[PDB]
Amino acid sequence: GSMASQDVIKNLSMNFAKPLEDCKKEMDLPDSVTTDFYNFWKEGYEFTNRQTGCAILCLSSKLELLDQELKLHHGKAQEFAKKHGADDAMAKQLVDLIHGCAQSTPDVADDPCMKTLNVAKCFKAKIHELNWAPSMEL
Ligand SMILES: CCCCCC/C=C\CCCCCCCC=O
Repeated sequence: GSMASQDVIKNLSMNFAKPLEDCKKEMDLPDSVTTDFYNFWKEGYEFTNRQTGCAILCLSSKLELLDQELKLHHGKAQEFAKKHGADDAMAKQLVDLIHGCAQSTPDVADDPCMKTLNVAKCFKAKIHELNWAPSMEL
């Protein structure tokens, strides 16, 4: 049921967010990214700025979910999801949701941080629509 699917997202999210303090230190990210992560799954919450996108790219990179062009590694993102409780079907759906979101998000400004932040917003909305958003912070 919806709560068990939210717990997979919850598990994925906490694991994804673990090295955030290291990404903050390494890239001199501002304290607002920690707030944005705390509120990541809050309905209606609007992200501060592109630095939250920089934080998402760093976390992805640390989990080696990015390829050389700072784009999602589909196979590695799938396996990440499965190691944190997703079945093959759910893992594939999540990768499809991110990919769709990347495709419907043009990077006109050559700004991966902004683009990643817009991909994240698109992804968060899709998860909310599936009622797969947990009520717990990162
Ligand atoms: C559970 C926490 C998930 C937070 C949102 C992560 C979304 C995208 C990661 C960034 C990768 C896609 C952005 C680059 C476009 C190409 O692929």
